[PDB]
Amino acid sequence: RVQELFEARVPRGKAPIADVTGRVRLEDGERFYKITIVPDDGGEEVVYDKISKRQRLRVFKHEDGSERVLSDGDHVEVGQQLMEGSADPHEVLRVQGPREVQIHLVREVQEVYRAQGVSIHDKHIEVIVRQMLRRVTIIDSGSTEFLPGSLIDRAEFEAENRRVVAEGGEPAAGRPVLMGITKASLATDSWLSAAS
Amino acid sequence: VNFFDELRIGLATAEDIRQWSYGEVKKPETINYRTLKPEKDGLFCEKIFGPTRDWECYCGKYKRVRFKGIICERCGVEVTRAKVRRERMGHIELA
Amino acid sequence: YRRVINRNNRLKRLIDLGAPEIIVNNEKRMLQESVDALFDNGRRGRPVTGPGNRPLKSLSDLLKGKQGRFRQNLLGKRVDYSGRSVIVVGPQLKLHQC
Amino acid sequence: VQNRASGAEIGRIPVDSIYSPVLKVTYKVDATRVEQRTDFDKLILDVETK
Amino acid sequence: VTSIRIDGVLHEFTTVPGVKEDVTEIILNLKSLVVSSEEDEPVTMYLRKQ
Amino acid sequence: NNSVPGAPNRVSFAKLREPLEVPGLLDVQTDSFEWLIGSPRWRESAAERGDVNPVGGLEEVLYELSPIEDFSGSMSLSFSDPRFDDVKAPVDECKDKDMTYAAPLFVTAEFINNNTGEIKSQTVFMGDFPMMTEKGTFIINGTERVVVSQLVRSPGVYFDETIDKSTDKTLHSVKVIPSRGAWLEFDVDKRDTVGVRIDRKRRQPVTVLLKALGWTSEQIVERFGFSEIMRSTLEKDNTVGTDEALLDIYRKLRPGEPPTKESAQTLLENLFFKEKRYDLARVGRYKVNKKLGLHVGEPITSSTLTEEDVVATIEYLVRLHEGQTTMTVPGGVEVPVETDDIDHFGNRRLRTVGELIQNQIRVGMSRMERVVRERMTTQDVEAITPQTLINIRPVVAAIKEFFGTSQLSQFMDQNNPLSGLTHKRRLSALGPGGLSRERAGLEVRDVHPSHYGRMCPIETPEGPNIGLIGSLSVYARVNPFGFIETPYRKVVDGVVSDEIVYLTADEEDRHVVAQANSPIDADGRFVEPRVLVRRKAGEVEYVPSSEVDYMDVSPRQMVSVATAMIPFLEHDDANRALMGANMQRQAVPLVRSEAPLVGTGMELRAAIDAGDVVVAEESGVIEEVSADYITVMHDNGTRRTYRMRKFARSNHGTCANQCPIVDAGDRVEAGQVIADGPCTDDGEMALGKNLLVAIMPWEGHNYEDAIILSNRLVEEDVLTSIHIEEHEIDARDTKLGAEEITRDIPNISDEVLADLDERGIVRIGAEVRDGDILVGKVTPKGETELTPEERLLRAIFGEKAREVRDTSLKVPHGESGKVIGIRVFSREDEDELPAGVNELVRVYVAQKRKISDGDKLAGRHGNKGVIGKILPVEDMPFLADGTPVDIILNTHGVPRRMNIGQILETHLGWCAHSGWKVDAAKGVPDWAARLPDELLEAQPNAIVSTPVFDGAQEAELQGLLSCTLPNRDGDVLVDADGKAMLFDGRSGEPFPYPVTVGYMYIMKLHHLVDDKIHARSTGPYSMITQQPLGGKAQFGGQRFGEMECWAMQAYGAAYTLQELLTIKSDDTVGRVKVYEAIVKGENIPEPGIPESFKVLLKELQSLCLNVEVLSS
Ligand SMILES: [Zn+2]
Repeated sequence: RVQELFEARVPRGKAPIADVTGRVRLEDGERFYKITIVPDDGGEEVVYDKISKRQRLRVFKHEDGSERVLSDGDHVEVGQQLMEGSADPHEVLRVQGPREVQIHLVREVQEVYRAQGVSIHDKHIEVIVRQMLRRVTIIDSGSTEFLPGSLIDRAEFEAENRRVVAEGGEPAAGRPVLMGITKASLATDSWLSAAS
Repeated sequence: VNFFDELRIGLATAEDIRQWSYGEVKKPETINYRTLKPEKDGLFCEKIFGPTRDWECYCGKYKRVRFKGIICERCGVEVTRAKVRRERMGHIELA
Repeated sequence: YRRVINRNNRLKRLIDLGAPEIIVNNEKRMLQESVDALFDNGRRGRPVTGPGNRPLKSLSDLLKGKQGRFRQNLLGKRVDYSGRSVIVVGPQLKLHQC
Repeated sequence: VQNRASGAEIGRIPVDSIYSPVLKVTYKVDATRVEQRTDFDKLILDVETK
Repeated sequence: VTSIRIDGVLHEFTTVPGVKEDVTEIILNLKSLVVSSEEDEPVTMYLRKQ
Repeated sequence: NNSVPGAPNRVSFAKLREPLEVPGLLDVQTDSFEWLIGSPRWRESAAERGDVNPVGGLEEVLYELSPIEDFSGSMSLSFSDPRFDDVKAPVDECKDKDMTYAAPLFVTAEFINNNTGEIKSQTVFMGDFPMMTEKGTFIINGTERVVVSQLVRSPGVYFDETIDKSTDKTLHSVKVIPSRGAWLEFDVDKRDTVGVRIDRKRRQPVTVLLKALGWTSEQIVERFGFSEIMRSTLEKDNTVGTDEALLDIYRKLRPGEPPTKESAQTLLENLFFKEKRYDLARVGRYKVNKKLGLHVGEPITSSTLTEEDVVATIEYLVRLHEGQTTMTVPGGVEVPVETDDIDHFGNRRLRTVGELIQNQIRVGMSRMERVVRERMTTQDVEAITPQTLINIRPVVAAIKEFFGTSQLSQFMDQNNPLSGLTHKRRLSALGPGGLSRERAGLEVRDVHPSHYGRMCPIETPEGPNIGLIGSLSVYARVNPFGFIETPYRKVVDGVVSDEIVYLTADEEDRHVVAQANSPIDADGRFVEPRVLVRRKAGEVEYVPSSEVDYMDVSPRQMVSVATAMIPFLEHDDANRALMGANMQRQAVPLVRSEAPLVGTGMELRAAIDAGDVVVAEESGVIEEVSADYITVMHDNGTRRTYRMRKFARSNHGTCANQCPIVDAGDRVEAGQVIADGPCTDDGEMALGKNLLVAIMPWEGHNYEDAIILSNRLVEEDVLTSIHIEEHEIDARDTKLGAEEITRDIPNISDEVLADLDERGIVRIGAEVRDGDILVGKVTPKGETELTPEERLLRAIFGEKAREVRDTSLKVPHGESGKVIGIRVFSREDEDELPAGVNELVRVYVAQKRKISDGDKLAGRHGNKGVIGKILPVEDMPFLADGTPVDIILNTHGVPRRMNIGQILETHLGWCAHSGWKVDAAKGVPDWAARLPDELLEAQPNAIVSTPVFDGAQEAELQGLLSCTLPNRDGDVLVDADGKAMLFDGRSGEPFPYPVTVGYMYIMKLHHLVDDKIHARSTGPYSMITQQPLGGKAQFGGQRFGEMECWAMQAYGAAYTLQELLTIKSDDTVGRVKVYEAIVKGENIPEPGIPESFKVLLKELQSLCLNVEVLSS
């Protein structure tokens, strides 16, 4: 479980997530659960076609009780998991940002470790997750030399973006993204270690 | 001595390889199968890399210890410890 | 190295003797093949195998792989002034003592 | 091994030496814990030799 | 006893014809021997039985 | 009931009688070889067993081969009737002279020429055969060898069943695994395509091949009318026609070839009816016949697959798919229909040494006959002789390489007789022809309800090879096919039957097996109406006392040989019992052994069969005895002499001796032990001594499994052992000259060589210290040489005018002791030596080791430990009568490990040692009702034995502890509970509370401390890697793992890591300079550039990659 969590692959549970906050309008399909949520401010409904073999989790209510069943027509907060399992870090990252995914990973690892009874301080995990999620994928290069879709650390990407903008060149559109330990370590600055 | 500010990998060139080496191998013969000695300019000839023994000319002319930096004209080899054999290279010439 | 040197000497002798373009070009191709093999065996095409159809360890094999010289410098070295023995608990020692 | 380092000839064989004539010793105390000032103890030591 | 000397024998890991137990067993048996010394110097005894 | 004549008397807590003695513990190992070679005894045994056809191994293998012939049919050869001859030399000389115990075999070959009509028959030599000694071992080149059996899945038919996750429908798969040939897989799928996979091909419908044979479509319809899915498949297939079917089959098998009827017709019989190409073992054919109940009434002779087998198999598959319970075929009796299991002992056979040797000689015979047939075809037909045909090199080479490099040829560990017996009885599951560690599933390593009675579930290696190495049960015997059996007595009508029979797995499953421990009346009547029973698989339930059919023999029918001698095994834990069993195989022979006070009754029997103890053959009277040899006079007037090896190095470095325990003028009966080998005392195993133990934490010196020993053991040689080293040097010829051992050696002081004799070797009986010279030799120097001229020139002139180096052999780092003997082999004396050698000399050094700190000790219940400290005899606690204890054990480790059995063992040992006398004037106490009438009165230092699963109960111990005989002083030390009052040796005052004491058996492990301790400051450096050597023997430094680098980085320590990586491992000038600075008072100079970095540079510069430094 810890190996999978750190590697940041597709969760086996792959629980549904609350992409947007709204009025949940869920129709229970005995074969495949179909979940829709009416946005409060407005917009369309995000649709989830999940497997029905599981047992629905609690609905976010004033009580906030685990015994409660997933009641249709209620309201949920953005990013909350609708059913038991694990949320893909990429989805929560894109819909919440880096802070929420960082804290969620820290809490999950701490919980799994406390399950066995062992205790370790959080900072030892913060030092790791800080390095893990320090990459900024770029969709377009525009006025930049680097190939679009190439991983660039946030510091250098920001430096190049500000340099090009200061001279009038258009900025490069990039977004943060995380990776597993293997991919985060395979891309470094020193060539000798990489060859090692 | 032990000061290495940086390390850069450069792409060599024919003249560079000419500069590095101290010989030009010419025959594929290994150590002799009878006298257990290198063959003239073979793949181990002392005239290229260095003496098989330490402080020992091929011909014995300057086999004495008190000789360093002296190349023997009779055999055309240098007199230094066997370690120098470990840090000298040869370059083959291509037609 | 034997193969490369031998083929170079064959090239030199052949060009000295004189011959049409076909043989010289074929011979140059053979030389290029040998150099490619020496800098790396099995990179492209059938790797050379002398014994038991066993691929040979090229020059580039000194760096990659488990025995690659890069990795072996990190697995550790055998040091001096060492010693190993069994351990038995002793309650007559201070904490900073052995 | 004490004789090993003496460097004698081949025909010498060392043997362990045990200089002790005593074999077993034991003691028991006969106490008298009355409130009188005669509170003492009597030692009964037994020894056997080779 | 400190050290013994067996004629016709060069060390302890061997035997001697005519006996029922090897040198180690006789050494173990001799360990039980008890003697008292009056002189403060190495004295020598003999044991000849045929 | 002591079967052996003069075993020591030790009454036992016997409650039940075993109706049969333990069978020959080595009969299993010897029977395979006896069958293989072929002897009258084996033939008589086979006839007794009832087998109709007595067939040997060599005869079978070399008869199934003949008659060979050429394709033209004008020539043929036959050769049968293999017979053996006498021995070359006795076993002792073969082991000592470096020869190999073997014997020649002669085969009478008949050479027939068809067209002429002549016969040429005469004996032919076919090399030597490594005969098996009476102790079931192979002596190769003087080194002992022992081959371990193997577990293989019997070739046959296995009906697998996999449940679909989506369809949720049963898919019945049947797979046939013959010895050699094609594999057939018939699987019913959701699509219903019942097809075949011949040699991992596409699933082609079964009907296609069925018709390919010409099987009439009407017969398909009628024989499969009961089947519905297969009828649908029949109606679904498109291609129809015998020619079309066979051509399609051939194209699927071999596409791109001329499709003709003859090709497919011949290929069918070639792949399914040509015995040579397609063959199955007789075991496989018999098992398949039993499975299908077809061809049961005749003895199997043809070992090829048949069409009726295939049609019956497909009928069985379809019937199983229909869900039927049992199926019937014309000519076959009713049999059940069910899926098979891989982990059932009714399928996993056992191939003994006979099978392996037979296969190896079969390969050799195939290689020989190929060349023989080619030679006869090509050689002249007129004056050809079989002597010129047969080539002996391939078979001899095959057997030699099998004995040498085959993984199933392991050196017989000989720490003690028990270890050797266990190794001979081992059951391997890996190696050549078996599964690997990674591919083998984890489930196979678990127990199976069919293991009861065949393979012990306790004994197993602790390492990763867990579950792959078992051991035969006590009463297990291999059937002539290779299926393990187990004795049973059949209850006919609720009455036990004294007569016994042997049942295999399949027959055992089909019957009802009772419980041995179930009470049974003396007349054979079941007192209990309900008796527990074992059923088909994992099922146990009470049943009336009438339907029960079979009953076990003894409670000890599932334990191994090693596990069978662990008292109170019914109280320990599985892991602890396994640990103790494994520990028992690591004892070290002491100098003065003593038989255990408490131990099972399977000790003397396990020692007699071990082979390490001699025994008289005929009842005679001893005339005289000696420490080196014995002479017994037979009653027929024939004098016989036995020679006993004294102080001969064992196969594992320990010593082995024999001390006769007989007196002059005693009529010794046949079968009576005459001498005791290592770990023996009066013809019974004794791996340790008896020590007085105490259970209490003592000043933390026994903290966390540590142990404390009294100096009395050290000063009395109670646990003193003898270890014999072994060294050898050789002088082999070289192109530059030949080396010769010589007393003289260049530039050496007279004192150094003061021990060497004239011939150049150390005199016997001279003490040697580490670093001393053990044997001298001179190595010539290298100069220019010419093969043809230098030889003559040296012969005539210039003799002994060249330099010589010194390469004398010296004692390694950390060895000492006496020199007991020197063996020298010379080529002049016509002594066989390895090619290219002239003088090989070996020296034996024997050292006596006294138990010291850092030594392992452990009881029989698997409780290891180390000697924490050896206090003086005057400091140990002592009983109220002045008897100091000999060892103290910690108490916190007993309840956590849950090995309470050792406490009971200690109590019983104390009770037996002190002697007891149970009161009987008023009558036998209720708790003493079941005690044997002769066990109520014991003597001091008595001997008792508690068989496993049947021993003294808790009430028995409670009663016995209350009647121990008083000490000679008149007082009793221990109380009823077993505790006693002690007296501290330091304080001198008694402890506030009593402590438990008693005698517990203690062994000695082989993990001594002298081997482990080692130091290295400066010494030889490797020449190729420039690093210090490794290993204690080479006097090399320790390894420095990368985890250590990580730790050093963690602390932030930099200069230390720099030194460890540069100044003490690689840098030559660095080492020299730092050593000189330390020798003087100068500060250590900073390290330099490690050799590793410079080598990496000078190597990477070779790939045209200009690697600069940029010092700037
Ligand atoms: Zn010279």
